[PDB]
Amino acid sequence: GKVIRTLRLQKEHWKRKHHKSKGIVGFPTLKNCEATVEKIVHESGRPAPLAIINYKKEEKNTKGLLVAIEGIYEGQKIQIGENASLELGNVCPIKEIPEGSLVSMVEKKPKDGGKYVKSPGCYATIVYHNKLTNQTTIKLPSGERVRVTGESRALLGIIAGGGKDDKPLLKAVNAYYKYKTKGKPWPRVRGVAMNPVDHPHGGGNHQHVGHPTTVSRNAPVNGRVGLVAARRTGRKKGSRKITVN
Amino acid sequence: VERQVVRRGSTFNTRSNKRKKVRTPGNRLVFQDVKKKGKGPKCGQCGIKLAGVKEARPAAFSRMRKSCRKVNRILGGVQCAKCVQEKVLDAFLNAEEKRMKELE
Amino acid sequence: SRKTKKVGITGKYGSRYGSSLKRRAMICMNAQSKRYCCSFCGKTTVKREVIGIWSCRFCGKKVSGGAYVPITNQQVEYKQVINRMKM
Amino acid sequence: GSIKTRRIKVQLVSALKKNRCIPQWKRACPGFKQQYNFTKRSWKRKTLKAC
Amino acid sequence: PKLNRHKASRLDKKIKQKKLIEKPLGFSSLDIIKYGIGHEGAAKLIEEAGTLTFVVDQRADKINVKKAFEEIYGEKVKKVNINNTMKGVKKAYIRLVELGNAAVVATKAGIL
RNA sequence: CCUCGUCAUUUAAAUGGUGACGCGCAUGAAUGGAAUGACGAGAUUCCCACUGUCCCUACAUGUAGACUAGCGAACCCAUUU
RNA sequence: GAGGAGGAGAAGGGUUUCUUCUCAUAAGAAGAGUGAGCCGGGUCUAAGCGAGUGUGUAGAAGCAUGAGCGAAGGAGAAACAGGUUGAUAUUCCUGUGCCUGUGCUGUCGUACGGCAACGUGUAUUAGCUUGUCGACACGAACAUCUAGACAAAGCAGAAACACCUUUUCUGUUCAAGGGGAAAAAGACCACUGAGACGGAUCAUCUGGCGACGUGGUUUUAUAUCUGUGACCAGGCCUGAGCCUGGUUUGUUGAGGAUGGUCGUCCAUGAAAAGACAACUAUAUGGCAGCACAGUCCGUACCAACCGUAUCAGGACUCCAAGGUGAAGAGCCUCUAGUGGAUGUUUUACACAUGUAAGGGAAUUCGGCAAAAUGGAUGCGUAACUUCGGGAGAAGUAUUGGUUCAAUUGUGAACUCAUUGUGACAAGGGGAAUCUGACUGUUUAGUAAAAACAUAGCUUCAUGAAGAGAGAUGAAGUGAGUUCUGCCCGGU
RNA sequence: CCUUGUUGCUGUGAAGGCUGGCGAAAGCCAGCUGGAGGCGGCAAGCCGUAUUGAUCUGCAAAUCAUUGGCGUAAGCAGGGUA
Ligand SMILES: [K+]
Ligand SMILES: [K+]
Ligand SMILES: [K+]
Ligand SMILES: [K+]
Ligand SMILES: [K+]
Ligand SMILES: [K+]
Ligand SMILES: [K+]
Ligand SMILES: [K+]
Ligand SMILES: [K+]
Ligand SMILES: [K+]
Ligand SMILES: [K+]
Ligand SMILES: [K+]
Ligand SMILES: [K+]
Ligand SMILES: [K+]
Ligand SMILES: [K+]
Ligand SMILES: [K+]
Ligand SMILES: [K+]
Ligand SMILES: [K+]
Ligand SMILES: [K+]
Ligand SMILES: [K+]
Ligand SMILES: [K+]
Ligand SMILES: [K+]
Ligand SMILES: [K+]
Ligand SMILES: [K+]
Ligand SMILES: [K+]
Ligand SMILES: [K+]
Ligand SMILES: [K+]
Ligand SMILES: [K+]
Ligand SMILES: [K+]
Ligand SMILES: [K+]
Ligand SMILES: [K+]
Ligand SMILES: [K+]
Ligand SMILES: [K+]
Ligand SMILES: [K+]
Ligand SMILES: [K+]
Ligand SMILES: [K+]
Ligand SMILES: [K+]
Ligand SMILES: [K+]
Ligand SMILES: [K+]
Ligand SMILES: [K+]
Ligand SMILES: [K+]
Ligand SMILES: [K+]
Ligand SMILES: [K+]
Ligand SMILES: [K+]
Ligand SMILES: [Mg+2]
Ligand SMILES: [Mg+2]
Ligand SMILES: [Mg+2]
Ligand SMILES: [Mg+2]
Ligand SMILES: [Mg+2]
Ligand SMILES: [Mg+2]
Ligand SMILES: [Mg+2]
Ligand SMILES: [Mg+2]
Ligand SMILES: [Mg+2]
Ligand SMILES: [Mg+2]
Ligand SMILES: [Mg+2]
Ligand SMILES: [Mg+2]
Ligand SMILES: [Mg+2]
Ligand SMILES: [Mg+2]
Ligand SMILES: [Mg+2]
Ligand SMILES: [Mg+2]
Ligand SMILES: [Mg+2]
Ligand SMILES: [Mg+2]
Ligand SMILES: [Mg+2]
Ligand SMILES: [Mg+2]
Ligand SMILES: [Mg+2]
Ligand SMILES: [Mg+2]
Ligand SMILES: [Mg+2]
Ligand SMILES: [Mg+2]
Ligand SMILES: [Mg+2]
Ligand SMILES: [Mg+2]
Ligand SMILES: [Mg+2]
Ligand SMILES: [Mg+2]
Ligand SMILES: [Mg+2]
Ligand SMILES: [Mg+2]
Ligand SMILES: [Mg+2]
Ligand SMILES: [Zn+2]
Ligand SMILES: [Zn+2]
Repeated sequence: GKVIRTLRLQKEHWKRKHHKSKGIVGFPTLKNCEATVEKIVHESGRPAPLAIINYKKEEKNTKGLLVAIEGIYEGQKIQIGENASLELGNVCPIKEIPEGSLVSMVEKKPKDGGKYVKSPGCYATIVYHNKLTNQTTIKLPSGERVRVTGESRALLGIIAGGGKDDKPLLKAVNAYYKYKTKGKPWPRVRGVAMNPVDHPHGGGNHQHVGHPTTVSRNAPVNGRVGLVAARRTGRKKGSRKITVN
Repeated sequence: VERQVVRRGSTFNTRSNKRKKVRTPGNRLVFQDVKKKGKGPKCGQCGIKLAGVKEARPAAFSRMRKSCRKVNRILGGVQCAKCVQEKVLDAFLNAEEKRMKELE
Repeated sequence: SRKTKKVGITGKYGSRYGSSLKRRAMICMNAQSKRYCCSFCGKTTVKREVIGIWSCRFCGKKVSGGAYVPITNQQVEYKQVINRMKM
Repeated sequence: GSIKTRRIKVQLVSALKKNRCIPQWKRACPGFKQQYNFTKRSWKRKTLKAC
Repeated sequence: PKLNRHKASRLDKKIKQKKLIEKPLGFSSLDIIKYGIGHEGAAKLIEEAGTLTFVVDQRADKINVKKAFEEIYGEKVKKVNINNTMKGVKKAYIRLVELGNAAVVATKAGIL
């Protein structure tokens, strides 16, 4: 047969375009700074708003981008790095923040610029500090617990734009605007409605799959469709998670 | 009623192709071209349009007298009277706190 | 105002889309269109520019917020925790 | 149409000078055996491909 | 950089070298002018508007034509207009600083 | 499948339609099952209005067609029919 | 019949355009014709392409970086009237101008005013830095201006006259550049000190972070004047020149322009070249006259384009009068443009159409085709339903001309030989069942659907990112309501 | 994907607002204002249901007539680019 939809959309001419982008998002590199928030802006592909910051490096003014936490305003002064106060919207070394606190834009290793929590409405929880090893345990929004060194930086607050998934998209055109900038195929034609030249689920005198939909992790790429390496299937209840800090 | 032709350029009704109808001394009704409108300066702090300055397109603005492009104050065009009053006060009041923190 | 018994702001849609879905949309649609109170000047002149960004029509201040309301439930609580940390 | 490039114009100018019959004096010359100029064209029957 | 140059107005491109011997007089007044045109079309222009019409070499430009006329014929020039015709000929029209002199120059030169 | 299943209603008359019944050759639950609203150039049955669809055809108009001037082809063809 | 069979541009064509001659004619031959500092190209940058260099390959492809390139409809210094040819004209000629630079001669300059909002003064180069202009979605209502269209009066010329008529028609012009209001809509400054209350919009709204009031400051059109006279109409003569007019008011009004408001979005709606202000230094700088300069390429014509053609097909745009009517609908007219295979009254069978006694689907697989209904105003409106709808449900009545009242609600009278949305335009309606929720999409050329899509629902995999779990990908079912039992033996 | 062009006439009357009445309250009933919608009837346009009409040595190697579907928008279109 021919090449399936899933492979074609991974070729280079289909990658997302950057022409409307504001810049690369991430923290400054300097040990200490005082910054001012210049503007709060929407960026074409992203639902969380961005804040433009201004800080001096040598004598010269320089500009950066952060993801906005909820409760900043244009004109606010913010303090970055060691010796910053625990005030909403400051950036601090993680070892300085008390247990049970909520944080965003956490660095996985020092000076990486911030990864981890970046989507609207999300946060992470500080669950443990180890005074020997200088590690800290953070609980991520998937439920995963990960350990990071005390020298990493983090932003104090919750990411702006929460609640967005409460309102249903009642019409086809509303879905159109949401997926127009994403990589997923919309509208999505079902594999059982294709001919066998186009998809492993195609063909036959009734619309059916005909073979089990759970497939191996090591299966060849042009036929790896369906539920890939599923441990279980169906709507029944699972089992207890195992937890360590 | 007499009807018009496009004398020059394209028929395609873009922003650069505005026209108006005019009556000539020879008693003809003809199309004649129109230049675009101009926006003048807005304040750098608040977005308000500055008083005392003209609105024109960049080339035409540069050919006017300097008096059309400024007011005679600390920031010429640039900022409005309220924003300069705030700036003058702020710089004064900050220096006095530093004076006190130096003396005490 | 209020010429309808149940349907409220969703009357624009006629008999299309499901009943249950419309009454979820309604909560958000009523919240989006209201004016709210400014923290800086006290007036009730704050409205939404775009998702996450709220703005005052008198004094011009812009502030980060939720998608359909200026302050979300998580924020109203967490703001208090910070005030205690400062003690 | 009215807008042309320099390269297109020279092609038209050359295509217009070549489009002529055999001059009437040549037919009288002892050694000359042509009847009609087979390179003559009509705008109704052929394209130049000047584009 | 190499490009097909299909939209260009000048068909030459290359910069020219020096040579061990150089051609005697160069592009010069007597290469520039070919002949003046005298017919019922041209006659009106001499009689009404004080302008002569001439055929000129393909390599010529407005500045060169102005000089060449003042060298060969001697009257002073106000304006030069140029026209590439469908017959492959470049025509120049020259208006003189004083009218009336157009009929003097035309008759001496045997154009008219 | 047997099958134009049996009983009721619609017609003068029902291999049709609707309502009931059910050991259902071989119905059935996201290979999705069941009951409605609004909307289909979607499939099907009936009633009112309306009529050359029909009983059963008649007359009239325009344009071609027949005959005439100018212009002027093709398919096909073992051919004695 | 002004959403033209009218007048023009682009893409495409390439002399098809103008004059003369000849039939050879959608045919030839011989000549002639396209003039720019101000119109467009040559400039800037979009999405993107890429020489060389590095890495790779037997040579290539590919991948990293990147000089140069990339829009005749995006950004982009400066021109308009009137004349003239057989054929060109914001390009030629006359008149009045403007932009960017250069040089001569005169003539002045090295600062002030207002409590303030800000003003007076045509002002040099250069540089940091901070900001502005270039520089921007859709939809709705309301103002103001300009084209356009009407109606009265005046004059000049036309049409019509068996009768009647101050009936009817055509005209009444003012460019770029220069000078310039009142008005309307917003900002702001000084005094003043307001509420269970005042102000204000068609609508929202607005005030001690300063209301109403009284005086000012500033931004944004247009009318009007000048543009030194051109141009038009008419009369008298004429192989040419003279003479007379071009005057007043009201109503309406964009399918063009502009202004400040309001709404929508899990959608927030380009860059760069080139400019300008403030701050800091530095100063022979401003204005008037006169003079000089501004290269190169395109410029005719199309009813002539693509379909083997002089082909009922296809093909990007601009301007647009009067009546009827809600209406650039249909029907009728003004401006401007238009047409040929010949004669014969011409049977039958056709193809486009009209009408029909009595009966009314008996016709046929099947009411297929046709008929019937039709606009506006009022009365009156069921089951069911997600409470929005169903709904124009169904069912009924009215409608012309004239002469009055009354002022938007409409009433009343008189009149006609079949009656009045008179032509043109203009829904048939109800009761049920199967099926897909809805608008949307599809087999260019035998299938438009119950098929595909869709919102919603459920499952799966991952902490890797220029992306970071309200995330990113893979499958299945098909809106909403109500349910979704049992089986891990085989694969 | 980048830069552009193209909405005329009418019906229904959501959210928000103002008056008057009723109520001890909460909030109910009238009339007016406002103008939402992949909402209705049409125009320019885009399409292709029926007559199994005309044509089938065609006007045409897919056209024509009447009749239909949508037409304030998951609508239609030129150029540049992949
Ligand atoms: K997508
Ligand atoms: K299929
Ligand atoms: K299958
Ligand atoms: K299935
Ligand atoms: K099976
Ligand atoms: K000023
Ligand atoms: K061309
Ligand atoms: K041709
Ligand atoms: K039976
Ligand atoms: K029966
Ligand atoms: K079964
Ligand atoms: K089954
Ligand atoms: K099941
Ligand atoms: K249908
Ligand atoms: K007949
Ligand atoms: K005949
Ligand atoms: K007519
Ligand atoms: K633009
Ligand atoms: K001149
Ligand atoms: K009159
Ligand atoms: K228009
Ligand atoms: K021309
Ligand atoms: K009309
Ligand atoms: K009317
Ligand atoms: K019209
Ligand atoms: K009309
Ligand atoms: K029947
Ligand atoms: K039958
Ligand atoms: K049939
Ligand atoms: K109920
Ligand atoms: K019904
Ligand atoms: K009626
Ligand atoms: K009719
Ligand atoms: K459907
Ligand atoms: K529709
Ligand atoms: K269909
Ligand atoms: K499944
Ligand atoms: K789905
Ligand atoms: K269900
Ligand atoms: K099993
Ligand atoms: K198993
Ligand atoms: K409406
Ligand atoms: K047929
Ligand atoms: K014909
Ligand atoms: Mg296969
Ligand atoms: Mg199925
Ligand atoms: Mg030229
Ligand atoms: Mg039957
Ligand atoms: Mg049954
Ligand atoms: Mg089944
Ligand atoms: Mg018309
Ligand atoms: Mg027409
Ligand atoms: Mg000719
Ligand atoms: Mg120009
Ligand atoms: Mg370029
Ligand atoms: Mg342009
Ligand atoms: Mg011409
Ligand atoms: Mg001008
Ligand atoms: Mg021309
Ligand atoms: Mg009958
Ligand atoms: Mg009868
Ligand atoms: Mg029978
Ligand atoms: Mg029918
Ligand atoms: Mg049923
Ligand atoms: Mg549909
Ligand atoms: Mg087909
Ligand atoms: Mg079909
Ligand atoms: Mg389906
Ligand atoms: Mg469901
Ligand atoms: Mg339930
Ligand atoms: Mg509109
Ligand atoms: Mg609609
Ligand atoms: Mg039509
Ligand atoms: Mg189609
Ligand atoms: Mg059929
Ligand atoms: Zn300001
Ligand atoms: Zn405020």
